[PDB]
Amino acid sequence: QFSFVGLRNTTEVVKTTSGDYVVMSVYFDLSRRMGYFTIQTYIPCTLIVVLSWVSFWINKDAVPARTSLGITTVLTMTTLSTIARKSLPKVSYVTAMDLFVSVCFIFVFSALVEYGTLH
Amino acid sequence: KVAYATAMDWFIAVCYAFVFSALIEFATVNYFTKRGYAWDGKTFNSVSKIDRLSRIAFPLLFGIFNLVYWATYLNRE
Ligand SMILES: CCCCCCCC/C=C/CCCCCCCC(=O)O[C@@H](COC(=O)CCCCCCCCCCCCCCC)COP(=O)([O-])OCC[N+](C)(C)C
Ligand SMILES: CCCCCCCC(=O)OC[C@H](COP(=O)(O)O[C@@H]1[C@H](O)[C@H](O)[C@@H](OP(=O)(O)O)[C@H](OP(=O)(O)O)[C@H]1O)OC(=O)CCCCCCC
Ligand SMILES: CCCCCCCCCCCC
Ligand SMILES: CCCCCCCCCCCC
Ligand SMILES: CCCCCCCCCCCC
Ligand SMILES: CCCCCCCC
Ligand SMILES: CCCCCCCC
Ligand SMILES: CCCCCCCC
Ligand SMILES: CCCCCCCC
Repeated sequence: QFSFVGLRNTTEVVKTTSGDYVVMSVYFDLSRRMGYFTIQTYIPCTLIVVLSWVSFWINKDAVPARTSLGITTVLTMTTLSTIARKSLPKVSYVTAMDLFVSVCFIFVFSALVEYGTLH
Repeated sequence: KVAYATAMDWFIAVCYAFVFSALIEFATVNYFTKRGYAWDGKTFNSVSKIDRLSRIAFPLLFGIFNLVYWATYLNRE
């Protein structure tokens, strides 16, 4: 996942209930790589959003076709968010990956809602 | 996890293009589909040249991809 950027050392005295102790800590700097997550998460998330757009080129008169594409497009977006969210631990704050999928959720939902008002 | 794409990914990726291109192909056919009704055993939509040609290009081109893909990787030292 990461790349070893570099290392850094320190030396400081931590105070505790049992006395003052000299502590030495080594800091390793690790920089994430998103290549896997793009193919794993973003690229499926990007491609599914495009499936919503082709709804527009499809004829409006094809009511089952548009809804079929719309409901299939949004529903699989839900699964992608969960499995993408599954990779993360249980932390109570929205992350950047969460932000991307949610915005992609808006597009697919809006695309379905676009046909709802279109009909 | 690995920061590179394996030979498995390229076949899955190219297969993704073929299946995705199939959707775009129908969308293009849908654009020129003038009439909503179908043939009855008045004018009826003739079978599009896109389909009549995609019936040949897509399998023929996909087959060529398999030859290149499998020959490349199977014979590697
Ligand atoms: C999947 C498992 C199930 C098997 C199913 C069993 C069936 C077996 C399949 C039999 C072939 C299917 C056609 C039978 C019907 C004849 C009519 C027809 O439609 O032919 C059409 C040609 O288009 C094709 O037939 C292309 C068929 C796919 C082969 C693509 C070539 C690459 C080979 C693939 C290998 C990878 C390549 C590797 C590289 C070497 C002509 O269209 P038409 O409307 O008839 O035209 C009107 C009359 N006319 C022709 C006089 C003008
Ligand atoms: C994957 C997408 C690739 C991009 C391809 C995108 C390129 C592209 O969009 O082509 C479609 C276009 C028209 O073909 P297409 O069959 O779809 O449309 C027909 C065309 O409009 C005729 O002119 C119409 O008759 P008319 O005169 O109006 O009366 C006919 O209506 P009808 O008579 O039945 O009532 C229509 O069906 O060109 C080609 O013919 C060969 C394309 C070869 C495509 C092969 C490429 C693989
Ligand atoms: C599966 C995700 C559903 C969409 C989440 C909507 C809540 C807002 C997220 C973005 C807040 C910045
Ligand atoms: C999920 C893996 C996808 C890999 C990248 C696919 C890119 C090609 C798709 C679009 C072709 C028209
Ligand atoms: C008919 C259009 C197919 C689109 C996907 C093709 C991409 C890979 C090229 C094949 C290499 C021989
Ligand atoms: C109230 C939810 C959206 C339903 C579609 C409304 C189109 C005007
Ligand atoms: C995703 C839309 C593909 C194009 C459909 C209309 C034909 C140019
Ligand atoms: C569709 C049949 C393909 C067989 C290729 C030969 C190797 C199994
Ligand atoms: C129909 C083409 C299949 C190719 C199989 C692999 C040959 C080395």
